[PDB]
Amino acid sequence: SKNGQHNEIAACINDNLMAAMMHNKPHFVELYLGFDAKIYELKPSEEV
Amino acid sequence: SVAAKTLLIENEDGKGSTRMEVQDFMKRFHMHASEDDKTGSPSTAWGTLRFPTKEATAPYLRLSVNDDPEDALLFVKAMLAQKYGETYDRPSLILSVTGGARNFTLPPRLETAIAKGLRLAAQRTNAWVVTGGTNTGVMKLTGQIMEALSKTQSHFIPPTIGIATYGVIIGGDDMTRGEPPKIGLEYEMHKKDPPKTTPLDDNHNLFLLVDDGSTNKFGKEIKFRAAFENAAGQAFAAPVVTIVVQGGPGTLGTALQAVRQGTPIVVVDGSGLAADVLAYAYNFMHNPLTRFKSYTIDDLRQKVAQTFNPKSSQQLTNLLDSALECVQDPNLVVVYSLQESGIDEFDDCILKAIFSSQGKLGNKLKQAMYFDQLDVAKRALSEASKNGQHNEIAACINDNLMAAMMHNKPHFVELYLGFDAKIYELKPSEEV
Amino acid sequence: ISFRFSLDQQATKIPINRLNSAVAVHGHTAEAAEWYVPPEEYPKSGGVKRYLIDASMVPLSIMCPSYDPVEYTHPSVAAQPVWADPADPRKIKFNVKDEVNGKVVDRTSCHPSGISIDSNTGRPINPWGRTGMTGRGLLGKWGVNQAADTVVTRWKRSPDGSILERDGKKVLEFVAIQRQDNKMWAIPGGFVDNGEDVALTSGREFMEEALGMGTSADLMSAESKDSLAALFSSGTIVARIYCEDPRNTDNAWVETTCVNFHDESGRHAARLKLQGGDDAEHARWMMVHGGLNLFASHRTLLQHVTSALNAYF
Amino acid sequence: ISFRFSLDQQATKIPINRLNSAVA
Amino acid sequence: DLMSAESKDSLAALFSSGTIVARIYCEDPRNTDNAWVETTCVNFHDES
Ligand SMILES: Nc1ncnc2c1ncn2[C@@H]1O[C@H](COP(=O)(O)OP(=O)(O)OC[C@H]2O[C@@H](O)[C@H](O)[C@@H]2O)[C@@H](O)[C@H]1O
Ligand SMILES: Nc1ncnc2c1ncn2[C@@H]1O[C@H](COP(=O)(O)O)[C@@H](O)[C@H]1O
Ligand SMILES: O=P(O)(O)OC[C@H]1O[C@@H](O)[C@H](O)[C@@H]1O
Ligand SMILES: [Mg+2]
Ligand SMILES: [Mg+2]
Ligand SMILES: [Mg+2]
Repeated sequence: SKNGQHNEIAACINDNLMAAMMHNKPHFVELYLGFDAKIYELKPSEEV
Repeated sequence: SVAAKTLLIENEDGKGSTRMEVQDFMKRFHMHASEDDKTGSPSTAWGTLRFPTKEATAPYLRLSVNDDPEDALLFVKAMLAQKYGETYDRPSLILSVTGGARNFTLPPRLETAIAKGLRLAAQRTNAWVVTGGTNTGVMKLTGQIMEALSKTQSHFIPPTIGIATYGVIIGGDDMTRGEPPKIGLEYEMHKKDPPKTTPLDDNHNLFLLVDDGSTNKFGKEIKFRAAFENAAGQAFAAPVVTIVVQGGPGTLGTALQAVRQGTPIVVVDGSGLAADVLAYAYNFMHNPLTRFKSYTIDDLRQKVAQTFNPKSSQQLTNLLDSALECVQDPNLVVVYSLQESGIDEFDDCILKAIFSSQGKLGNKLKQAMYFDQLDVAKRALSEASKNGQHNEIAACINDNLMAAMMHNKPHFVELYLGFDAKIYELKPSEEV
Repeated sequence: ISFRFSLDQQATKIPINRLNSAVAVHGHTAEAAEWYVPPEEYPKSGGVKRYLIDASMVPLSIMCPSYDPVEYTHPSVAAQPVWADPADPRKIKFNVKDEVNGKVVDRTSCHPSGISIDSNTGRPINPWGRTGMTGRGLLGKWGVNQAADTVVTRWKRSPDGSILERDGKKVLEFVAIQRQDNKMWAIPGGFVDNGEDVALTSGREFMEEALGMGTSADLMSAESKDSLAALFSSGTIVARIYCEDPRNTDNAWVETTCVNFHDESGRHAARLKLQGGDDAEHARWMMVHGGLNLFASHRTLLQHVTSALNAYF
Repeated sequence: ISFRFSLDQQATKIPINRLNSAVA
Repeated sequence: DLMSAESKDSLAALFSSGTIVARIYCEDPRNTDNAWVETTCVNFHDES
């Protein structure tokens, strides 16, 4: 956040929030949601 | 509604208000047909604007750069006095929000934190927030904050004065031509004017369009904005606090004018751009803490060059010199950190800026009472007690105790009563 | 962390065996003769313009046959006050102490070559280069106008009392005045009067400009006077240089002697009530650094003060 | 505060090139 | 690439204070009887 780095943060925040939900870590879910991760722009790993 | 024909302007003596015709008062405002013109012509651009999805209309006045800011202050006072009666709620704080308008991109958490601090300060002090008049960046964000503030209020609504340079406004051509009293003129933010591209913010309650005979040039309203806030500050005996978030070269000029006119500034560090430059400069020149011993003029010059893009050595020298001139007086600059210090200390920075001024001691005690900081009031009283100062303390203790009772602060009531305030020598503000 | 840094810099603190490898970086633009050229419009002259010359054509060793300077003398100087020399410079002796009305005037330049006298008119020629303008201009004395500058310094201290430290050196702080004529910040000082020395001139100008005590404010309490006398008893002449003053001409130029009054403890400096008077508008304590924008060659003077005191610049 | 003052005065502790301006 | 030109002033400042510490004979494996390497050593010390 201090080092700007907006491109690298936005590309990986969604998958990390998703991973936090799968491994049952709610504190990490609230933390990742606080760091500008839009809830409806979450993407699945495989293709349907 | 029926158009006003006469208006009540408060006298220069400060003892009552006299009623006179609007065209007689309004003759003192000028406009420039071209840049070359100096003497000018009668303004003819004043009235009210109606915005979509907004119930109330916002007054606008186009005035010239050479016009007296006291006259514009009289105009704002005369409209509020007309709408809410003579005994309207006077401001005890003028909060000027300046900064980035186009390239104002920020992370959401920083906005919300500044917004929370700004909203609390504004709601507790009934502050007049003066930003620019346009629908961009931090001013638009501040407009949204005061829009939410405007709903919970019942009678008195604090003005959100927008001071913008005329000549950049897409609805500027429609408003000037015509019958001078324009009651409720519709403002079209989506209409396509070819040369100008910057629209007005729909959440601002009043507009001052500063004119200098130019088109599509910015930063012409900076000197008048600092002078108008200073004039307003002297008139209502209230401290003026400027807040700097991000910003370009004109924000640097705004801070420079503000520090030259005696107005304290609060620079939000960690928001990037000009604020980081100002914070770096202040920390280099004044802060004795250890992290800032490696700070240098060369790295500061590198920061100015990387942020502002001066394209020449002389321009870089003038900006760097102006940035160093802003933080020359350590009292007039207060640096807030949104990434190092705590979340609830922004109001402490605003109060420190209020406390850093010279006069208005009763108002400073009142301001300390509004933010619920007894320790600050206790330290100021203790310093006054040590420094003798019996004449200034005895003249203002009664009104402060009275004010503490009106705003429901019992701890402040006990504190003021402990500092030699006789209960039966309390006096009312008006005369029966 | 403060003591660790202070003890650490107290340890590894530090023309023969010295090598400059900057030529590998710059190339043919290593050093250039970056001399002083005054601005085109002479100050307070009503729009009178000089004869423009490039900075690479200025020194007197170089011939320069295309030289047509303008002769200008200010009306204030031409009205003949007490501090102004006569318009005909004959019978005046330069490079030695000359007596005008029984009063001693210095007239000696710090240039190693000295002042050369023109045979045709008897007027002096400036050894520090060409300036595109003859005559006296705003300066009252032919040749060297002796100026005395007073740099009253103290260490820049925090409320806890510790001295502020930048780039491993202690930070200075000097009294700076805003000039009445051109509104640029500067070191207090002024021209040396007839019959007076640098000591009296330095003290008198600092009292008149920075403190405003020159028959216009009030009388000082007389216990405070002993402190000011104690401050002024220890001064070191740090430099005697040529000023880059925009009022300089070919027949009258300002040369300064700089006197530094340093307050090691900071007690005497803190008792000064700064208030701009005489030909100064405002006076304030100002931090000394290399990015300062001051009038004439006062940055060079501050560089000399920090060089002598081993301070930050 | 005592060591800071002591180390600070241990640092900037200090007839030719000497001028007396007390006559002014 | 070309250096930013503010960074260049810093590198020039670093290179302006160098002390020749030694001028010795190299123990270089390419040395022969008719050609040998002898070095002059220049030290650029950064105190800060
Ligand atoms: N008040 C404005 N409103 C809209 N756009 C603006 C404004 N000022 C400048 N711009 C445009 O934004 C571009 C650069 O944006 P910024 O760097 O955000 O401009 P900045 O210098 O920050 O704005 C200065 C202005 O902002 C106000 O807070 C303050 O009153 C000051 O006048 C400029 O080229 C200009 O076209
Ligand atoms: N040698 C001098 N040259 C030019 N001006 C002088 C001189 N001596 C005295 N003055 C006057 O002193 C004013 C400012 O000098 P001072 O007050 O000494 O700083 C000038 O504007 C002149 O009126
Ligand atoms: O009379 P004023 O202009 O105030 O004093 C002369 C100044 O002009 C500068 O070159 C001198 O160093 C000196 O400070
Ligand atoms: Mg003087
Ligand atoms: Mg002077
Ligand atoms: Mg004088």
